[PDB]
Amino acid sequence: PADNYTVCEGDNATLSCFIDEHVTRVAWLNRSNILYAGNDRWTSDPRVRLLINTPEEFSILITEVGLGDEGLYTCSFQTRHQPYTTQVYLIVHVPARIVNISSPVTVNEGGNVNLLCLAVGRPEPTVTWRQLRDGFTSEGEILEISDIQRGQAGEYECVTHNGVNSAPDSRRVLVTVNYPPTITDVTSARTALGRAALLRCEAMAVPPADFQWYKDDRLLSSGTAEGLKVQTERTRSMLLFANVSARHYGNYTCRAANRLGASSASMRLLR
Amino acid sequence: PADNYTVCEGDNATLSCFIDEHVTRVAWLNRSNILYAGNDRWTSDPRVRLLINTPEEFSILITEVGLGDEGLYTCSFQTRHQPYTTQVYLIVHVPARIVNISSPVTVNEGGNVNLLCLAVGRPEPTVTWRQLRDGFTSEGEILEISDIQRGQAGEYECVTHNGVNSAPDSRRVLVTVNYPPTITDVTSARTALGRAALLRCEAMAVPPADFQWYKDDRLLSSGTAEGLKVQTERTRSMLLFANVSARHYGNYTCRAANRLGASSASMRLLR
Ligand SMILES: *[C@@H]1O[C@H](CO)[C@@H](O[C@@H]2O[C@H](CO)[C@@H](O)[C@H](O)[C@H]2NC(C)=O)[C@H](O)[C@H]1NC(C)=O
Ligand SMILES: *[C@@H]1O[C@H](CO)[C@@H](O)[C@H](O)[C@H]1NC(C)=O
Ligand SMILES: *[C@@H]1O[C@H](CO)[C@@H](O)[C@H](O)[C@H]1NC(C)=O
Ligand SMILES: *[C@@H]1O[C@H](CO)[C@@H](O)[C@H](O)[C@H]1NC(C)=O
Ligand SMILES: *[C@@H]1O[C@H](CO)[C@@H](O)[C@H](O)[C@H]1NC(C)=O
Ligand SMILES: *[C@@H]1O[C@H](CO)[C@@H](O)[C@H](O)[C@H]1NC(C)=O
Ligand SMILES: *[C@@H]1O[C@H](CO)[C@@H](O)[C@H](O)[C@H]1NC(C)=O
Ligand SMILES: *[C@@H]1O[C@H](CO)[C@@H](O)[C@H](O)[C@H]1NC(C)=O
Repeated sequence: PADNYTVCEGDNATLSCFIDEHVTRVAWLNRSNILYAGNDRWTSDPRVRLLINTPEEFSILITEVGLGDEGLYTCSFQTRHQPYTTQVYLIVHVPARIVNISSPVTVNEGGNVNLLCLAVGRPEPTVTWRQLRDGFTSEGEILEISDIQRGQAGEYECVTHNGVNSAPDSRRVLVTVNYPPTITDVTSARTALGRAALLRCEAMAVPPADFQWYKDDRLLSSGTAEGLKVQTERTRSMLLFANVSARHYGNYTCRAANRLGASSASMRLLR
Repeated sequence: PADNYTVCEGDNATLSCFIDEHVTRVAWLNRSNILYAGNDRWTSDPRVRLLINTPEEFSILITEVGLGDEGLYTCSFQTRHQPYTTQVYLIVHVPARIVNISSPVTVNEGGNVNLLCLAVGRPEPTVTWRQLRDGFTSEGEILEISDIQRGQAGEYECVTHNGVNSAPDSRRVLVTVNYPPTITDVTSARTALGRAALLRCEAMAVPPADFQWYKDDRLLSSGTAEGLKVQTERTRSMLLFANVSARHYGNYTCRAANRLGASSASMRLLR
């Protein structure tokens, strides 16, 4: 004979106590504490309000329910002959929400990464991790990634839910792995005299590779002297040749290096 | 936080609740049922009466406490600011008392006797048997005596207690062993003529042995004829001879007999 009255936190709880005509006295109680005895306010809490005092039902109201309001409320009333009690157990449901999540982390390829997602809620919320680029789901507060590769990098989303009608409140974290440059594309030019030409290197790196060009032994300085100018991009570096020059012909090597490694390839310029 | 108020069954229980001046409301509660709210009677039981309504203490009384009154009584009261509770747990003690005990028993020596002492009480009382004359104790509701002897006869006391502040209510039973008479002492007289003499026998028996005197063949009748008079006691019987007589000289036999046996010894009267 213990009924369950579950409410979502912050809402209004209404406690009705239905009685017959022949009731001598009636009151609602907080655990063992009296709130209202008939028209008598016992509780000094301004949230406890009296809704209905009909000789057929005796109903009160609790405004702004908190976690401290969880308890056993009884409605002890009396007839001319025998006493009575009808009890109701108040349960507060806190909707699930993420309270702490890992900061945007950066690691080197082949590293070991641990992501934590702390979420609170009544009942116990279910924390679930997810990778945006690739669909992988792990039902756990923490997620570890051992010897991560470049493709596994991206945004990692945490979602939590306690099954309530409330929204899950998912949040995302971006993981960026560092990898050394590997030269994917190399172009060589063998052009005739009079026409412009260009050499290029494609090496993708994080942090973006610092590209170095080498003419045989020496390296280029991107100066107007010798009529050469290099254009640097995040994933490429084009070596541009204005007009032509007799000396410009020869072996060339580019070098792409970041903090994690280096790479180099040799291309030529012929006629 | 929880006090114990143990009462013996049938007495008066009084529940005081001491409060300061700044109390908006006050009430006593039996479990979750309101008994008295201020000056307002909630309980329909005429045994609950309100003794004191001082703004300093709020005390009620329960007349004729029963086992059904055992419970947790709380005093929920209110100040202008916060509620309060001071609780009291009612405990009923049934005092130990003997309801059945053995009647005064009689047995023959070497017999087997069983004495039972049935005692009631909550909690379960501890029954202990005891021998009054000689210190012997048996911690058991029943006491058995194998091959009962003469010295073991006497009063056997039963005592029971439940540890309460109540009295032990001890009772006694008398055990009387019957034993046949065994003649312990016999005296013969060899007196001269003119002087008085006496014969006696000592045989203790229960029930007291009926002593018989025999002069040679015949038996004495304690008559003034022949000048003889016998004095019989519980443990002895003296055969008294006043002055002398020629016929008085000769063999004599005494006999002590009860319900369990007889005994006889031969003494003489010489010159
Ligand atoms: C019954 O009344 C007591 C009064 O102390 C409540 O206890 C406090 O309630 C408030 C608000 O809910 C909390 O902030 C406090 O932490 C609680 N404890 C104390 C020591 O003040 C109790 O919650 C009430 N019970 C119900 C079911 O309403
Ligand atoms: C009330 O809630 C408790 C705790 O979840 C549960 O054990 C019980 O079965 C519930 N009763 C009802 C009637 O829902
Ligand atoms: C709760 O009651 C207050 C008081 O009337 C009202 O303003 C509020 O809108 C109510 N909220 C809900 C969710 O019932
Ligand atoms: C390229 O050739 C044009 C035409 O002959 C000339 O005007 C210009 O100066 C040359 N520039 C370079 C960098 O050689
Ligand atoms: C330059 O390239 C040519 C042709 O590929 C090669 O023969 C020569 O060894 C390279 N190096 C130098 C310094 O000329
Ligand atoms: C009441 O009795 C229990 C049981 O022994 C004890 O733990 C508690 O301290 C007692 N309370 C008081 C106020 O004596
Ligand atoms: C106990 O309660 C009875 C109830 O009738 C009352 O008459 C009596 O005065 C009370 N006090 C004592 C000491 O018996
Ligand atoms: C107290 O409550 C119990 C249980 O409901 C009930 O049996 C008893 O009669 C009530 N009154 C007293 C004085 O114990």
